[PDB]
Amino acid sequence: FNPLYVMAQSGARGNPQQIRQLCGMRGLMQKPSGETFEVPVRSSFREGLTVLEYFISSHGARKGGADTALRTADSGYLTRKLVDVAHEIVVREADCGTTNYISVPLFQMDEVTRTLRLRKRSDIESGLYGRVLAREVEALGRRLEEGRYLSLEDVHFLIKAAEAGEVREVPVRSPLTCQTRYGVCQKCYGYDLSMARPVSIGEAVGVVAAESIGEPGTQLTM
Amino acid sequence: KIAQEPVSLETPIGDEKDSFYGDFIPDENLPSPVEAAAQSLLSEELEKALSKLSEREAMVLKLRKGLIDGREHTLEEVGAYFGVTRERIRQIENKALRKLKYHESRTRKLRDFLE
Amino acid sequence: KKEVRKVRIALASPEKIRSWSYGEVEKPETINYRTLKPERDGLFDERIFGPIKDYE
Amino acid sequence: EIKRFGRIREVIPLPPLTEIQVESYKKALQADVPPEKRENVGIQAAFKETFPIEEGGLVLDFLEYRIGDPPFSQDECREKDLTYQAPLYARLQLIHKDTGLIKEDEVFLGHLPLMTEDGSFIINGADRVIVSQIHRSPGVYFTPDPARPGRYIASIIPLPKRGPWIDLEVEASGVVTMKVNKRKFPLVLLLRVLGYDQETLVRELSAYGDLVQGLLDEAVLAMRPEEAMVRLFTLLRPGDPPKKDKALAYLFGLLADPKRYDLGEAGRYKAEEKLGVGLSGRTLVRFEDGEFKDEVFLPTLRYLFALTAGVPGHEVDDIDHLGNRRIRTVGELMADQFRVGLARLARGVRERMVMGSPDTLTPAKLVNSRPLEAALREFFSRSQLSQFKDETNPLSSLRHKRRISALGPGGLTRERAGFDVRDVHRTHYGRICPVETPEGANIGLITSLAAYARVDALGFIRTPYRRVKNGVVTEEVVYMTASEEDRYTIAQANTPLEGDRIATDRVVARRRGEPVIVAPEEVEFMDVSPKQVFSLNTNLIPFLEHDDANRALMGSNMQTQAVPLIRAQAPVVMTGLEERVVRDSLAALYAEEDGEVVKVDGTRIAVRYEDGRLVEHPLRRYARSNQGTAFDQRPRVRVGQRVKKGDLLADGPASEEGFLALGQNVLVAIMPFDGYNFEDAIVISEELLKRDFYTSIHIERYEIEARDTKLGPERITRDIPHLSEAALRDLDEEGIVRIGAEVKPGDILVGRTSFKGEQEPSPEERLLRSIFGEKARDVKDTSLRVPPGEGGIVVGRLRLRRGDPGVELKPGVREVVRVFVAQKRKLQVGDKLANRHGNKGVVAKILPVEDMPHLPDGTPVDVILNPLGVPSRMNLGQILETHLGLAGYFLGQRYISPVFDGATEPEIKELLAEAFNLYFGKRQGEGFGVDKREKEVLARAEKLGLVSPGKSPEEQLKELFDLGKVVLYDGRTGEPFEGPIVVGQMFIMKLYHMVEDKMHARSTGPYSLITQQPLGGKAQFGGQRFGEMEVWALEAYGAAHTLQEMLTIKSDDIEGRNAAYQAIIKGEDVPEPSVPESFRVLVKELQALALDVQTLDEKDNPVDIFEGLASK
Amino acid sequence: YRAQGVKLHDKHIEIVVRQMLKYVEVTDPGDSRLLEGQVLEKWDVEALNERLIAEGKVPVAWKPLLMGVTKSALSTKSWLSAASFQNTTHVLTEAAIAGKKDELIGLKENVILGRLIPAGTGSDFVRFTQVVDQRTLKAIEEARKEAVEA
Amino acid sequence: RVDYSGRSVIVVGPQLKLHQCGLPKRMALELFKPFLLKKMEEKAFAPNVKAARRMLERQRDIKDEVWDALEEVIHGKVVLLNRAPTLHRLGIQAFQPVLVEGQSIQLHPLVCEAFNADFDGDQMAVHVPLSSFAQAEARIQMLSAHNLLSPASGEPLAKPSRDIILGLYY
Amino acid sequence: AEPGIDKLFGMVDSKYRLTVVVAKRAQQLLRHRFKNTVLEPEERPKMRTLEGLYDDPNAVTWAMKELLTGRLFFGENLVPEDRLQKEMERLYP
Amino acid sequence: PQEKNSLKDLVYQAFLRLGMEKTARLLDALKYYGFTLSTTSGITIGIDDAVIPEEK
Amino acid sequence: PEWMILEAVPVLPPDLRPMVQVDGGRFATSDLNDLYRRLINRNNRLKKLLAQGAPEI
Ligand SMILES: [Mg+2]
Ligand SMILES: [Zn+2]
Repeated sequence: FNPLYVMAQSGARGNPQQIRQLCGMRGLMQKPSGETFEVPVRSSFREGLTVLEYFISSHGARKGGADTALRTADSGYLTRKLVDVAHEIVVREADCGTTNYISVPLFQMDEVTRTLRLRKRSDIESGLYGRVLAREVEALGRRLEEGRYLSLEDVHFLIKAAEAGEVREVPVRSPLTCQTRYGVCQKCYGYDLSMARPVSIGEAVGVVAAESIGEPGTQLTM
Repeated sequence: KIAQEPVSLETPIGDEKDSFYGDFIPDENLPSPVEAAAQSLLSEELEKALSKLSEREAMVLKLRKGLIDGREHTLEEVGAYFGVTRERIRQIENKALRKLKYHESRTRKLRDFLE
Repeated sequence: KKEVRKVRIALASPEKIRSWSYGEVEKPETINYRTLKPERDGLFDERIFGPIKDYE
Repeated sequence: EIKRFGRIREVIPLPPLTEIQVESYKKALQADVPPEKRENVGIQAAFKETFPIEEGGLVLDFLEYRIGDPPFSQDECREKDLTYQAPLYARLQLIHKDTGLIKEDEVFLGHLPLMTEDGSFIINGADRVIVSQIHRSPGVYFTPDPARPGRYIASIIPLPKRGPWIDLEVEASGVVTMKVNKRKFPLVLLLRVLGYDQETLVRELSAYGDLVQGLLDEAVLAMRPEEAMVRLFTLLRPGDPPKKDKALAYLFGLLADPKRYDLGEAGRYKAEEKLGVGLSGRTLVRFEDGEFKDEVFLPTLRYLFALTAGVPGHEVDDIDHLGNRRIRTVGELMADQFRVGLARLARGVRERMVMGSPDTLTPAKLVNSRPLEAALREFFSRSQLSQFKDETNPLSSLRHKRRISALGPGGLTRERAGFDVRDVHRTHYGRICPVETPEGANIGLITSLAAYARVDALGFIRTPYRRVKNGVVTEEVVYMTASEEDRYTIAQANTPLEGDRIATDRVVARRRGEPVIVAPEEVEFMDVSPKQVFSLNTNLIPFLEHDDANRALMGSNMQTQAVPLIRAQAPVVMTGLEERVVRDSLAALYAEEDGEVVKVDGTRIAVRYEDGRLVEHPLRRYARSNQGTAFDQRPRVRVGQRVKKGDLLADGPASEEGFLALGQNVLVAIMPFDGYNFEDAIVISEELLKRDFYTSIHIERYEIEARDTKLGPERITRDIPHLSEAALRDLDEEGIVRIGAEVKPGDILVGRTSFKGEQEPSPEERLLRSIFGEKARDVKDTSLRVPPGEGGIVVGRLRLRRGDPGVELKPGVREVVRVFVAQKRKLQVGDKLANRHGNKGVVAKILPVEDMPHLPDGTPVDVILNPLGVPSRMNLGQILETHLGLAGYFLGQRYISPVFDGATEPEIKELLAEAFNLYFGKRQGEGFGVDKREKEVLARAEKLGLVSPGKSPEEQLKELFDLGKVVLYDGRTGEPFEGPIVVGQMFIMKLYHMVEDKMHARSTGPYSLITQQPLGGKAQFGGQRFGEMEVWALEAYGAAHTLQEMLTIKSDDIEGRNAAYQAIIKGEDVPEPSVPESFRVLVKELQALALDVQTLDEKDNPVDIFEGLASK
Repeated sequence: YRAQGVKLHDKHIEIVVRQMLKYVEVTDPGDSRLLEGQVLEKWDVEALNERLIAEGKVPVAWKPLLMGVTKSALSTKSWLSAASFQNTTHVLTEAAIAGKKDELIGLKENVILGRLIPAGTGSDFVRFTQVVDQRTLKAIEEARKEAVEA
Repeated sequence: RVDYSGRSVIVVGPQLKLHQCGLPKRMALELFKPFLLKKMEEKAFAPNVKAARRMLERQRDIKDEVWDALEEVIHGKVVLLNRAPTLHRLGIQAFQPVLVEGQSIQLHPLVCEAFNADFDGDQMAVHVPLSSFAQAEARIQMLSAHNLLSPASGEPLAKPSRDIILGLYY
Repeated sequence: AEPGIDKLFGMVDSKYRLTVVVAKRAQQLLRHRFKNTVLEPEERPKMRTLEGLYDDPNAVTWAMKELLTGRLFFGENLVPEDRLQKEMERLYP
Repeated sequence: PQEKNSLKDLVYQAFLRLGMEKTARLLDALKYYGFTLSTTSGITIGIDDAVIPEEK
Repeated sequence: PEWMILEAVPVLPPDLRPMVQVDGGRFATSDLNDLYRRLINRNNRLKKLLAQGAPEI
């Protein structure tokens, strides 16, 4: 029931390596030249760092601050560009009317370990969710028909099926496969995900999507 | 003063690289929207408070303010337009005017615009 | 008078440019040092570029 | 009372931290130094170098320069909007090479700004600051080729603007093509005029091998020194003819000329001891009787080719190495502009000679003022390192003038920053603060000078290290440079210092900055104090070693954002520095000797000094500062007593009792109070407003000149044509407002009145005038009102009439006025506030003293901050700051905990054990006992483990007490809290940004003259920007018309924005827009490039963009 | 993204790429007015070929063209987009020379054009929507019989 | 830049619903001047437009008469509140104007996350959707209470904040 | 959380279609000063004010609650735009 | 114990099995309640809450 | 294509880059103004040289 523990453990504030440098040790620091140092920093922030540990830390710390703070601007370089190429993308035809489509695996081969395992939950959700079926599906009794709108439930159903080895490929409607001129279509796109329902026809889907990809931009340093 | 040349609108203001000189200048050339309505208001409110004037002392009260053809019409000509004399129109304006002053001081509808 | 759904852009010709113009400004004098009013040929000229005061 | 801690006693105190500004500027002044013994460096270098000015000719030489007496004191300037500058006279002699006319005359230069005591200058009444510039020290250097790893490219470089770049690159052509001033050419082309032919080219080169081939060339070496002197000159200058005498002059002036090439004394020094040579002047070569001998190029070239070989000792140099990087100081900077700005007059001298009356012209007609004067003022105003002084508080100016700017005209930019000049070199240490830097995109650019760090005339920042021998503390304090430091073994201030010797075998040490636990005896140096490892503000944070550097940075910078309070109070937990802070900042007035306070007089504090003389120091009580927070000297000295020399007399704005007092120590409960303190938010008790805590006063400047237009001038009076009765209230004589009058936003200050531009009133308006009868008078109202949101009271009444003594106004302007307006502001809702540990926040509402999580003693908490931004920001210092506060408030004694050396867990634990042990006395003694609610909480803890079971509540509440926590009730309910909540005194501060100012909203205001868009900032009174990101955000949702209004109706569109006000005023719906008017601009704009702007409609047809306008 | 912990959805990313490769290169123009090595959007070539098959002519042969997002945005049919984008100098020339007609196909072009955006509520799909209350609705429901007999 | 708009710092909304935002009095006044000018036209007190205009535009003398009158045009229509940068479309959400004291601006703590907000002194701006059409847009697809799911995930946005989580968990 | 939201969105297909309907109707409610509406004095928007509790003048809300009944008709190509302004701006002043 | 994730799943499942306004109110309920729920406990952070493992 | 070589000069309207005074007594001008100025100066002096019969250089 400790406040610090529960704090991050519940999902409020804090992360594991962050707690480590509080109740534990702060961990060996890195040199700005890029080669990590050869001496640890031991004592936690609660214990307090000696002048050395603190300076030696300040190296890669004040370094990192500059890393993130620098990439902040780079986010614009990404976003703006993505905007200028997505502006002309809107959902016009409800029906694009193409037999074209693409399939995604529910398993990603672990390199050098071979043996295709499975994509973690969020991963499958990362493009099966809110989709629209391209073709018939048969597994474990009840079969999906042509056209159904995949929901967070349907996705899990696909997982269950995949484990049964009855399904691997997932035929869906992609923006690529869409014949909607200067934009996409209902089927080819999907749920409005902010409404968890089919995207409103006339929506800024591409244009919105740009923002969707751009927002995470300042958050990837590594 | 004369000697001193003009000033480039691209001259940076402050110490930061954003601010421009020209972007710091207002536009009073065109009447502001607040003035669009302020003026269009008086142009009407003076039309309704005018109708309480005789068919002569009104249509004539406009000709002396450049309200009619936009150019001002002197007393001499107004008296020629109504068939009256360079004297009659003169008193007409006086009385017609203050006769409106009573309606103004009693309705407070136009009592603003005193700048 | 007509819904504008289209806007093109292209090159212009010396003639078309002559048409766009209301006159040929010559003198470098922006405005007088005294009257600060548009010079005869001044860049800011009020003679062929239209009045600074509405209808006046 | 007070209590100190730690066993690390600073041996040597902190040097005058304001000297890096003052002293360094003093060298370049030499005001007292006679015009003989002047050091020739700095200001006398501008004369030494730019003289004699020659042309049967003229030999005009330099003699002296008279140090001017300030015309107007630093005060007069600040109130006259004039620069604090003094006429610098100059004495010289004009002679002729033939006539022998020795004609001498004392000419005059211009006016040079003078520095104050603190280290800031005065520019047009606004005080500014000259920061420091950083770059690799001049000299020679060697680094691997950025285009190839297999070799090593070297280079040479003097002081900026005092000489051109130098580098000898090795192209992939196998030859060696040196590149200087952006162009390539083989080394032979140099050696030609250097006195080294084909023979001398192979003499010592064979000690290399493959390096003897890349140099030798027959197509060149057949050309002796004056023979090919012109050859390289042709490639150098495509314009001027390849004359044999032009290459005798130009190229010469670029090398052997110490006046056009100033190779900094450091460069002439540092480079001298590496390469193994004797270079005399600041030159490269020597103009020795005709051809040009070599003092530099060969001795560096052998090193360049030595490293690329692998021979021991010749190696790459560290570019970021502090020992290789000098600092441009105030005098060293100002002098830089004095010289070039003097040469700009040197040519103006040589030109005014070749004509007129060559017989005898006094140098008075020859010399000029403007070419020098304006050249200096240029740097003293529009340069980078000349920035607006920070007076937001006393510490502001201190740190501000103590910062190091990597920027400036002179060697870096926002582009080549990537890591190198951003990151922190291993040797930073006791030179520059590894943390305190702008948190913005400028990180690692503007740093701050370390405590004991000093910058000598050589630019090599040096750090104190207490010398030690045989493991014994020596009283010999060495200022060892960032260079030498990379040689010896430096111990640490936290080393086992006992009985003036080393205790434990394993001692803290390092070489070049690499941690090593080595034997005691071998310790040649040590760290004087941990304080030097950081900057000023950095060392103002207690238990800072517990706070992650990240937020600690903000904690250090925000020290400046903080604002003084009339009633403010020094932190009950200090580091033992803040004392001197107020002294060295010169923000406090002490006694020059041992005085005797005679008459306090909150204006004039007199102290009859022991020296028998009677001296008094007037007080600055309540006077405007560069931002809002005034300066105050609160007399703390009784109307008589004998003071001590150096003892304080009158306080300062952030200075309480000679201590740095930013905010006021306040008890804070760490807990989620109704989600009000959620996510670095703040909560405050009304009880603070009662005692007027964190409340300040802000003065502002309001000026207006009586404009003299073409239509004719005007005046500031009380008369106004349409003005009403009351609106004239405090105008009493000349149209000014009396002192101490409240001006709510919307009121006025002065009386400006000018003839309106005469224009016939609109017809409706003409009749409107006739009806009522107030005529349209010649003159219309002008007078300057007060800004929307700065309600003050008038204090400074400053009038300046044209035609008065010591006032020169603008050319053709009448009387002006600058009125001061001051206002008291209590802590408002949403005002920025932070602790010393770098935890930002805005006051979220307030809270009735009635409802408060008080304690058994009936003392309600005054703030209550949520424990959210503690773990993520790792601010564990604030935890101790408040933890001590618990015992602090109870025992009434303050603390001193130096950074990294201070009170620890056992110590604090004891202070809290005593705190509780005494607290119980005011309970059981006062006739009370253990409360039931207390039992509730105690039991809960006994279940959680916070209090060991089997122990009575007396022991449990005690253990919970030393934990920093206690039993808190709820002033809203009265029931206690399930868990305990830490509390106690903490140092916090109300930051600069206050909603009282920033917050703004407009309806329909002015617009940019160009396009009908509004105006950014609350200043010009305009709306915010909807820039492209916002537009896209709208496109996302799919709100069309919302975007329409943005692009047209609610922004720019001509008839649209008006039709809007029309509709809304008439209670209806606004029509859909048409012409954005900005776009209309774009049309003709493109047309100016002969771009036919063809607008089509619904089917490929003409459209008239500009309604009936340009249709000709 | 999944590495850094971003729950981002495939659709978006897909649209992007769709824009990247949506252009093709002209190879053996066949019977068309095109030239070997010219470039244009997938829909254009697809259309012209679809028509060519009916006209009897041989379809235009081609090969996929994968370019960068920037380059794509600068090659888009709408000249306005690239005009407001960047490298403005080069863009305007290329447009003006051939006299490029922007129909405001995209939104940003309309943004600058200060007109009703073809997307959102402004979408030509719903912007023509009508609204009537019962009373007035059945008021106008009768009027069509006032023009048939008269 | 636009007309009818402004900015200020931010303050948490512990009593505030998803569709709510604290809007300062003195702010909302000059923000809604064109509207209130009509609601004052209708509701007696000053005879006409200019009357009310100069009436309130002068001094600080705002009587309760104009307070309630202002609230009459406030209820219903909701104003858009934005926080820079505009990265996620959620960086702009529509909320119901709530006349409140003080200077700073309130807001729902759950949506602040989508705005990348924290109360360090952050400054948010505000605009007003004038035309009925646009206003409608503001209250429906543009409204905050409406879009609760992240368009880049499908997962919620207005999900419990760092604090609330700690409470419910506890 | 405008009442009937779920039902509102659920009525039409897209979001925009709905917004457009609410828009045009809300405007129509203003052009006729509320004497058009298909609702009843109990159903009409109610704004509670200290002075008196009147009908909420907000057009938007008017249209909002208006569609919830369904008495209103919509969709493209409904009736000729011509006679739609002859029998609309006539029946009400 | 209902922590972040569980709450998340609750929000989704609700918004899908219920509707916009309904779940809108639901959220605010957990907000207003959670704030006070946390308030009563208060759960402060002391230096002694940072306790170091004996295995260090 | 010959249009690329232009005889006329499309001169932008005056009010699009004006010169207007501000408070304090001094005026302010756009950059494009002085640019256009240098343009006509050379343009006129050229004519002056032409009819003059000045040499090729
Ligand atoms: Mg912030
Ligand atoms: Zn499709």
